Amino acid sequence: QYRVGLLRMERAIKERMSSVDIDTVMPHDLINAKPAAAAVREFFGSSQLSQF
DNA sequence: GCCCTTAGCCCCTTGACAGGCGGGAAACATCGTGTTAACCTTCGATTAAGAGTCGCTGAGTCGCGACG
Repeated sequence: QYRVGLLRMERAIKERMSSVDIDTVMPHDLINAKPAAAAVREFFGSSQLSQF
């Protein structure tokens, strides 16, 4: 599930890096963190394996 | 024992507030528009390790006969 979240984050970073230039760019400014923690939250929030 | 006189209770008249829903007038936070023009002109899941049956389609096999 973290690999799925990382694939989503990679898609987001690929969609966002085309707009923001890489030369003189603020570090880690295009990498998102919502789908990273959202995947583990769903895994521990309402997953069938983490049900109880 | 009954009638007259006076006191207490009930009722009426006025009223000086108090503020209180509510529209208006105003000061201030919404909600639908625009507008800008420097680069990519196919994104992506999701069953599919049981099970009884409804509704449609399209291939290979035969009859009936005509023309040599």
